[PDB]
Amino acid sequence: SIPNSFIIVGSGVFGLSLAYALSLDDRFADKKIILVDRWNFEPPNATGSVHNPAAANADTSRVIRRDYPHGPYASLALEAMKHWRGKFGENNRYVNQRLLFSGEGSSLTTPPKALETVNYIKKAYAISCELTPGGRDAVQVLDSLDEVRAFLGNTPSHPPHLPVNKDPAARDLRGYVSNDCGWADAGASIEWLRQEVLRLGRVECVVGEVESLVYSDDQRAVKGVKLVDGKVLTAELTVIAAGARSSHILGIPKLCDVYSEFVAYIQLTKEEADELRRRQWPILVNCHRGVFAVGPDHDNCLKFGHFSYSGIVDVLREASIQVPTRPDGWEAQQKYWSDPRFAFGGEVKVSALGDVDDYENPAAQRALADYRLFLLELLGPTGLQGVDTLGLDQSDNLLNNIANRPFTRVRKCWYNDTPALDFVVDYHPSYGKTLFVATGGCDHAFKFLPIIGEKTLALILRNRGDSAVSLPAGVEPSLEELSELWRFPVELLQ
Amino acid sequence: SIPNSFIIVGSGVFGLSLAYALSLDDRFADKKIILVDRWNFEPPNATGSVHNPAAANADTSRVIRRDYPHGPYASLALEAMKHWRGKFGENNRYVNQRLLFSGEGSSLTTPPKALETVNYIKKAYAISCELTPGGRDAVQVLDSLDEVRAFLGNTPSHPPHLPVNKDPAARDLRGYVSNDCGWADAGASIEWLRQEVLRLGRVECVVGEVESLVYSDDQRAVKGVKLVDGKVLTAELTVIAAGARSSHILGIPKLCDVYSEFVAYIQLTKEEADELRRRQWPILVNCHRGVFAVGPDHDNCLKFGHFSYSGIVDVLREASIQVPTRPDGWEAQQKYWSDPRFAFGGEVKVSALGDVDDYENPAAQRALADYRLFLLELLGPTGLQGVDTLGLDQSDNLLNNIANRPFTRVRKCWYNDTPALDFVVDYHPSYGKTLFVATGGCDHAFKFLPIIGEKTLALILRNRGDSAVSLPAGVEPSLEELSELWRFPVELLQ
Ligand SMILES: Cc1cc2nc3c(=O)[nH]c(=O)nc-3n(C[C@H](O)[C@H](O)[C@H](O)COP(=O)(O)OP(=O)(O)OC[C@H]3O[C@@H](n4cnc5c(N)ncnc54)[C@H](O)[C@@H]3O)c2cc1C
Ligand SMILES: Cc1cc2nc3c(=O)[nH]c(=O)nc-3n(C[C@H](O)[C@H](O)[C@H](O)COP(=O)(O)OP(=O)(O)OC[C@H]3O[C@@H](n4cnc5c(N)ncnc54)[C@H](O)[C@@H]3O)c2cc1C
Repeated sequence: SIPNSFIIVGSGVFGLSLAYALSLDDRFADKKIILVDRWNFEPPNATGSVHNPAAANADTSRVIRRDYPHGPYASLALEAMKHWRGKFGENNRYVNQRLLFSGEGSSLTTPPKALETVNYIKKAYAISCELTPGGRDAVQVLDSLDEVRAFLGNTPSHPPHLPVNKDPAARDLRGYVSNDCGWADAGASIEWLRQEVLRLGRVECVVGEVESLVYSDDQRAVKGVKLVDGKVLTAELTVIAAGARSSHILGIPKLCDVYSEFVAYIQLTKEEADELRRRQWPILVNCHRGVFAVGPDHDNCLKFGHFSYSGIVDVLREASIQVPTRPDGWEAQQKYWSDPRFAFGGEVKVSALGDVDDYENPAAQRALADYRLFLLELLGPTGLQGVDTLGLDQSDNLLNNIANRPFTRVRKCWYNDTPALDFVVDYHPSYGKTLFVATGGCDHAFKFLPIIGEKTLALILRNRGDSAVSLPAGVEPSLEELSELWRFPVELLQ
Repeated sequence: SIPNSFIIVGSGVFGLSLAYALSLDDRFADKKIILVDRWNFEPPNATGSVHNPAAANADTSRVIRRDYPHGPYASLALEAMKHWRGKFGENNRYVNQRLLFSGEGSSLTTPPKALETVNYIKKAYAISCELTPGGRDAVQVLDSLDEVRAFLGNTPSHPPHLPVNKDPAARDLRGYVSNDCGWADAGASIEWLRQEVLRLGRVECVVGEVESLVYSDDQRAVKGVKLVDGKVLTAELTVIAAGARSSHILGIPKLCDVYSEFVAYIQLTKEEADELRRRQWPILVNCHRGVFAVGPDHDNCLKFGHFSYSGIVDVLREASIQVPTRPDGWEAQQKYWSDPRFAFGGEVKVSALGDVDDYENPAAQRALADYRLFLLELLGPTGLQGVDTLGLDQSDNLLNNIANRPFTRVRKCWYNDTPALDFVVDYHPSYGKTLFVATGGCDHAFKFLPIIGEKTLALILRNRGDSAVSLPAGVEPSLEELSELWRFPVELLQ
């Protein structure tokens, strides 16, 4: 029943993980598998593989955490964590790092009240106590901004003359610590996984850019793909895993909401990065500002990322705040498809005066402002306070210099959001079982790199009519559960 | 009775203004006057004069405002304003610019309540209504941060779901506008005044650094000054007007509190500076953050200065907040005198990563943080608010880019504070009437450049025993009043 030939479009998280899974399944050793990508991962006179700097996985760090709410994504990334702690994370591809999870509102133990961004943490805190051995007694909690600042070796921001508010219903930064978190060098991870796939020798890799799907004369099936250079590749099954370009290739402007975000890096000195690492510097997440910081990484940099648009929706929802649908979203992406710069990420130009020099400069201004406020509130000498906060006797000058340091580099990365934030790993219903879609990674798919190819492979086999494939032993989510969660959205077809 | 020979040490605000006054008084055309300064204002193959980049007057802008509280400094700078609007401000040396005066607390018309930094404004607002024609009806008032932001062509920072607080006793940024304010190009001003003094031909100018005073064998009088190069200059009267170095030259570690401050400049494009000027961009003073902004200036830059240490004392006092005496202040300056970098200002080095590279790097961190917070609160897309402030449909992208732009240059400037913030323009009582001190400019002396030399000259003549000198007509402050206000502090002598 299984397919006899494959074309995988996209050597990213979904596609390259699929190629790897099929390379381990001996039932396909004789079958022809083609993995085509725009980017040449093995250019001439290069040692090993180089990752695609325009892909959404191109980053020296990606955050892997798994205290997400109970569900299928709950059990999926703890399974992935076993690989990040094993062979996938060897040679420093994975790093462990405590994570400080924070927001603004009333005390963390106090029940959720409306209109407080802490409610996103209170949900993550209540669940963290359930999974972590020891329960709520083994989970450290910081219940004020000045506790978070002290936690990093900084001074209090609160003015001296004003008295500390004992009321636990007043507004302040609230936060908890989780130790079973870390980050992976996403680039080096892809490069290693790529070298692995090449060694197993079961997969043919092709440099080329897919321009159209190809159908038969009846248009009841997909034969393969047509490249921009003329070549036409044919196989029994064609898998679209092109990241942010998938809606374009598939011709479905509503399948994903595609939009870019800017990411900032501050370079540290060897001495500074050592100082923070000795302080056990954590990954810092502040959902009230929409900013998180990771590092110091393998380049001795602190990376500052932003909550995506869909991500801020969830935070504000948990606080009983509706936000409108994203401007210029969903089908509006189609007028951009002709631009080769759309869905194309990587380094961003900087002007003489230090501005972002990019055709999407205005989109960058909000992220950069949030990053600087996040920095000053935590690492600056007075938090966000004015002159009534005295104490110029009291400061950590190393943290202050970081908080005033201009961003050293800026990069651009593209999201690929779905309505329910669920992946789409299913068959296009119009063409029987000849065209498979594996995309919609939103803003959280990289962590599942080691296991997503396997789950994707079982979905390819099951929904062909064969129910023999069931997933091993008692691993949850179930294969039947996953086929539901990543069903092809048919609303768009009719 | 008048002196027969002069030595003026310091071609700055006090000294150069004195030389100019004596150059207009015909009673001294035959008398020998010497103005010695470390810096050569007329170097070879240079056209005209160049200002001393290490002096405390070396800046492309200095703020001239005169709605200071009622008193002698009240009537003194309105007199000076007539010259800034006349010959002293010709050839663009003076610029007019509205001024937005602001702080944090309850509504501006509401009476002062304790612990609110607005109280400094409420005093300045209540007095502004007294001098300005029309009274309180002719004075524009902005009573919320979102009114100040709207006043500059920016969006509201307040979140949409939260409702506007109608209570006028809640905390917010409050501010008023004064139109009779501006700024002078301090450097070009000194250079012109210098060329004026040279043309009148009555004053001899000497390049050299004073190392010690010289006394007679009885030490009941001062003969002159000894230079580092050996030269000894003699005159009947020696005038110490060496700015921040005066305590050193005089050997009185307690006479002034000497400390540096860092100043920041963001460069604008021609189009941006034009846009703000078309918007009637004001000088912005926020005493809650201790920051003010001036420009765009003649280089198309925005300059960000900080309230001095003594200046923040006054703001917090008006709010019923005592602050301790400055660390490392007053007599502690003496261990620095041997360093040629002490009391020496000008451009500051920037590291590879963009840090301030200066032996006083830690002192800079507070000012730079305050500057960025001031910028973001007023010009950033969300003020200081987080993600609950939506409205990414709504932004002024030009203001946002400025608020994210790294500081282009940083300079250092030294203050020269007194206990009561009053100048010291009097005779050293120990040496009869042979040694005169004209220093202690604190942080507000530059504006008085056109008239301070005249007032200084009358004080030189009066306190010699001759009461004939009285100051013309009915100009206040009185000469007797000024001799009191700038009396030599004898507490230090006994
Ligand atoms: C700033 C940012 C931060 C993120 N943070 C996190 C995080 O902390 N943790 C986390 O787990 N995830 C995170 N994500 C999400 C994660 O990086 C993505 O979900 C993941 O990269 C999805 O990969 P993909 O396979 O869908 O596409 P990608 O990884 O982008 O790869 C797609 C590949 O398909 C190729 N392709 C595209 N079009 C064509 C064509 N026409 N022909 C041939 N080839 C083509 C591309 O060249 C590319 O190589 C983040 C994403 C961004 C942008
Ligand atoms: C950052 C900053 C912002 C300010 N803001 C304002 C403002 O907005 N408005 C305002 O009105 N004022 C302001 N002030 C204050 C004003 O600039 C000063 O009060 C003014 O410069 C005082 O001048 P002075 O004559 O005392 O000394 P200076 O103007 O510094 O000149 C002193 C001169 O004496 C010379 N000298 C020193 N030692 C010796 C020696 N041993 N031998 C020979 N010569 C010597 C120096 O070389 C120098 O040329 C500010 C000051 C600073 C630093």
